Amino acid sequence: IREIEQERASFAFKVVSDIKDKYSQNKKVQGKYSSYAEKAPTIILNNGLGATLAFFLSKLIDDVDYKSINPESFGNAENIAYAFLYKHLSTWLAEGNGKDSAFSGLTNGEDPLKYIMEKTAIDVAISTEEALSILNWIKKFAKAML
Amino acid sequence: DIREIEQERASFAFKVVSDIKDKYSQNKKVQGKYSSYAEKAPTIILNNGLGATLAFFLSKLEKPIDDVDYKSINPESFGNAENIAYAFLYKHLSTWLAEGNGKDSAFSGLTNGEDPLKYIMEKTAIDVAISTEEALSILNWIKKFAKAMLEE
Amino acid sequence: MIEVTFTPYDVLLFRESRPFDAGSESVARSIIPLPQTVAGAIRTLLFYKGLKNCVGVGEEEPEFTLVGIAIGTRIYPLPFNIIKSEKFYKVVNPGRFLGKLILPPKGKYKSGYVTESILEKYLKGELKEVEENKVIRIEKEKRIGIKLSREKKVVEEGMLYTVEFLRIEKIYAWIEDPGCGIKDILSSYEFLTLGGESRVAFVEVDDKTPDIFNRELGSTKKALFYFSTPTIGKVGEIVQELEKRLNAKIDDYLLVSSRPTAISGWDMHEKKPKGTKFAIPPGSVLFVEFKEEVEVPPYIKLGKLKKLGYGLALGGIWE
Amino acid sequence: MFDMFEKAVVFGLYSITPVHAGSGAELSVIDLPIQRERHTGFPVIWGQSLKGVLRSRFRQLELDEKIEVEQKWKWKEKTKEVLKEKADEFIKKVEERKRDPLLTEIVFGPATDGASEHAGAVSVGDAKILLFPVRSAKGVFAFVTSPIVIQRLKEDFELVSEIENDIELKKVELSNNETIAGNALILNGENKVILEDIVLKVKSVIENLVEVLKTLFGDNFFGKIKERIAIVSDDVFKSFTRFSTEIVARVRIDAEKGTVARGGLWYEEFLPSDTLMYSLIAVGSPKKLPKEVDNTQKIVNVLKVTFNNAFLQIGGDETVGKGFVKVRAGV
Amino acid sequence: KAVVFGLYSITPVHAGSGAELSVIDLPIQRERHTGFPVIWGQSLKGVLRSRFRQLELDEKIEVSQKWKWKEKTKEVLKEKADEFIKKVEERKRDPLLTEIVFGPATDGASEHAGAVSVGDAKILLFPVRSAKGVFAFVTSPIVIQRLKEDFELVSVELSNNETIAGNALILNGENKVILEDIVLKVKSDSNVIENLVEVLKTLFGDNFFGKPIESIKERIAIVSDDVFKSFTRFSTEIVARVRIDAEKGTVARGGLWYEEFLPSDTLMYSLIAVGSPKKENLPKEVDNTQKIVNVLKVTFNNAFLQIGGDETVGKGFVKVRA
Ligand SMILES: [Mg+2]
Repeated sequence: IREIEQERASFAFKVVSDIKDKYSQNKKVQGKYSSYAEKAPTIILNNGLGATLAFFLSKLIDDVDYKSINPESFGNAENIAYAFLYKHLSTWLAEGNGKDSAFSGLTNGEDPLKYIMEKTAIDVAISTEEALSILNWIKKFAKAML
Repeated sequence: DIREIEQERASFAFKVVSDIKDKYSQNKKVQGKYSSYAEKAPTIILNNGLGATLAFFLSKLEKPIDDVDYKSINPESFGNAENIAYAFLYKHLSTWLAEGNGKDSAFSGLTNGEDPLKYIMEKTAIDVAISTEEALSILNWIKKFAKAMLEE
Repeated sequence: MIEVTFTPYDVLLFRESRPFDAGSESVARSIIPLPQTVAGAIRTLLFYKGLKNCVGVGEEEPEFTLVGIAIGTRIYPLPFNIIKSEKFYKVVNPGRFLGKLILPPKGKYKSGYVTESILEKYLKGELKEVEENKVIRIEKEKRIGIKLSREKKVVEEGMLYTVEFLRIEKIYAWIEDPGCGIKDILSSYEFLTLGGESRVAFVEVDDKTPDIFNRELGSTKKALFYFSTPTIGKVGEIVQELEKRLNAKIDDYLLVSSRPTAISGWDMHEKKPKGTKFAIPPGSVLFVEFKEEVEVPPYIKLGKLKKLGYGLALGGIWE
Repeated sequence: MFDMFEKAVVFGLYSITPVHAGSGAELSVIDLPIQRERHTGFPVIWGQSLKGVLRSRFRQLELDEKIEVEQKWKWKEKTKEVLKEKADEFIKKVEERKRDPLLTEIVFGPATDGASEHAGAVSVGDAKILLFPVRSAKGVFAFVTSPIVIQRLKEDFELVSEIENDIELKKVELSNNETIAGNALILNGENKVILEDIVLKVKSVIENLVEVLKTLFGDNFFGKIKERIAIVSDDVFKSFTRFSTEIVARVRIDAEKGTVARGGLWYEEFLPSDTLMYSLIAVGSPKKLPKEVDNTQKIVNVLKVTFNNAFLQIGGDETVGKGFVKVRAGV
Repeated sequence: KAVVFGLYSITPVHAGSGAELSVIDLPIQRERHTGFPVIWGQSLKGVLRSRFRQLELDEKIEVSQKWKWKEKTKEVLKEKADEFIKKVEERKRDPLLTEIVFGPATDGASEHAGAVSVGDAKILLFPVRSAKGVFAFVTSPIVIQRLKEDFELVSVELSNNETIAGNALILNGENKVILEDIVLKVKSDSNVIENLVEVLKTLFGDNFFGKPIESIKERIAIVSDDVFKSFTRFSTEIVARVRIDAEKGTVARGGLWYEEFLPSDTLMYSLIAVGSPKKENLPKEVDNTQKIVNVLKVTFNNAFLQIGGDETVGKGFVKVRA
């Protein structure tokens, strides 16, 4: 339960750094990502993980595939920040830090939203807790870097 | 290891919305109408009731609101985009209340296969209340996937 | 030779010589086990088994001979001519000045333990240094206890105490039995009390001579003697004893050592402390240049109280 | 074989308002979670939380001479009867809140100043969940429990049995999609129950459990249930206790601007009302003594009379109407 | 001879260690070398001695007759019996059998030693929250190896991502176990869990402290040494406690601290090494090791004890199998 925290922190630092790198001169994008990262756990708490992912989906389709998302191809800061947070959260649940690391995800590459629709209630609960935990780490680095 | 109804709701909602997008990929009107009607439906239910909502859809198809089984309704047999969409929405909603997401799923409906509107006009107020809440819950998920997938 | 293996159930206390009475001086710090403590544990078992002939009740020594002891995880204290330099412990060989063997200045000694294999290479003169990670320290475990009132469940006045235990995996003891039947009696026991605070160690016994006692070092003038257990007696008498037992005179010798080992103990027969004796500490090395070539023995017993496990020296060579 | 105690009393606790037995702030979406047993995830109230509540109430009652022993308990008089000479100085300590009144210190132990004098006579056990309220499609809500909870209740009865030396005082298996439930919860013509977001199949135990509840808390249930009792599997029950608690957003409003102030938005968890918990209260021989309370039985009697049918407040947020429970103390 | 004491916690346990290095104000006792939770031999012995002493004074000790310690004291110490009994009432000494078994009270320490050596209670099964089956009884290869060594003398390979677990912990078809918030993949294994249960049955009997040992088998999870150590160090209860200034109704000055607890549903074992009773002129029914062992078993088997601190706030209660 300690090594998993380090893995989360490593991922969180990486994705926030990518945000700050690509949009260094764009404070609006950085600020939007930060706000959404803070609001995200709340949306999950009050609506569940499934609905939250669906809510992100509406901010972007043919199929539910986080891989196919391209955050940089959007017009405004709101959609760019949403697409990034959505992909980050989905990537973590599906891939972790890669298959060369301790944590390689929970869903084995499957999109978390479709995963929720197919697997058991237990599978959904662990995905919910894990989602809250990674967002909690993203919030830390967001406040300190963005 | 059991599943929660929410999982079945999301699953069913994705399936019926994908079914429309598949059968009418070139028809943005049908997709746009369905999304509008899915969005409108919960508000009608809260103000006028579930029974009046199901009957409201059937009246759009000019079907006798008293002598129609949901299974007999085939959305792919209508001309205008409006009636196609209404038929789909009525079908999807009724199927959910009648059969859920399947007999071996974590939710197999509330009306035990009986037509929901006939069920409403035959059962007690408490039965209708339970079905009404469930109708709102499945429509919430239909709206979610319609908003993201269906185009205008 | 019989090999006894003690496996501590949990912790061990080999208390230093200092007052440790409830309601007064209340701190017990463990030292590295002295061989007489191990001898005492064995003698006490025989004392209770009814073999009071081999015990030596009220005597300094028993009838049998404890060859020596060693702790294990088998490890030995760093020879005192091994000096830490950065991240390495370097072996420092004897020099000569004014016709006298000396140890050249190369830094201060730092305490620690090495495996039996590292010691073997040292004794063969093939060891140059040891990486600091291969130098072991003995783990201590500090416990703080109290005494409660019988009824009120609160601490009685002044009844708090501290013990610094050792966390040791194994203690090995080697015994030469002149026919007392120690191997059979030890086999009948699963455990025994060893050291203080009524701690016990499991007992295994095997009829075997450890390989380190069977080494062939060859013949040379330049022998060294690593003391694996404390050695009691004047250096002059020990060197003279060495000359007699190997039938060879010595041109010069150098004792590389440290703080003398203070040895007293508790006399269970008379129920009072034993008299204080002073010993050459384990890890000390006696470098010897014999007048003629000698066959360096794998081990040799020197000094006083041999039967209590003292004076176990391991043979070696230097250049 | 539990000879350190001589008698025991079960403290039944029924919440009539939401309860926040807190564990402190966390860096999490739920800023202020309730107390939980970590390896089961079950909500608890630690014995030290409950003891502090019981002590404070008992103390105030003794200071106001409302304590009944055998007539009224005059602690100053009994103090003079026990401490004799140095009784006056002790009473002065109490009025200065340095020490606590005699019976209070006998039962719960001395105030922090006299901690080293003697230990408390009673052991206040952690409160554990017995019935947890869960919304139901039919019957509004259900009193939900599980085999592992029923088992822990039986084991606690074994504790009481060992303590009171009463051997006379001393099987539920369910699939995850199954339940044993009262008639009020069962959907019309389906043989199914819907609790929260889970459909459960009705299985053909409750009557016996109620009889047990009738033993500890009397013929009446806290002045009020079998029709809404639902027994579910251990893991389903566990998920309910962890995800069906009240989670509430609270704010601090700037009194001048009418808007949320900085550092004025947090989420707080509450154990729902209509939750049944219980704590085992073990009583040993007093370690400090007047004849009225010189042994275990007399101390038990005082405890029973003092707290049975009483109302207590446990946890924080008392000022916003949280933590109010009704107590039943039976042997 | 020796007696193995199995200890099963039914409430959280705080065996206090002042010397333990921790960020917690009041941490529990732990082993130096392994970092595992432990109950010191001296803590356990104190608990055992206090219980035994109370029973002796209350004439509840059985040796198959009622032990009358004052009668036995007179037929043992003879002319010195009356002054000894006086010391016992004066709490300067303990009753006869108590001092035979555990040694004299400190005043009479030098007279003779205690017959028993009370060993540390070592951890065996540590409860960890499981997504399936509520919680798992978790152990490790190093623990099993220690148990086997202690038992054999008194008479497994896992990666950090793997677990050998019983069926009740395993997600259907996924071959996974979820302990708290981490996922371990199930390693196929045939007899290791079964072997462990057999060892437990050989030491404590068919009933596992009030339940069939076969039920426990389905909820045992064997994890790697590093993972087990992690759980025993970071999954113990860390609880904030306060003191309220009732004058103000707020937390008093210096009235906040943190305390660690070993959870309930923890299994530990202590080897009680029994030597010959060392007091002079012993009564016949307790004059050797076997007789001391027998009294120990009857007195503590199926007993309930309180270990550690926080007794009055309901902590430290364990079931005993001897
Ligand atoms: Mg001692």
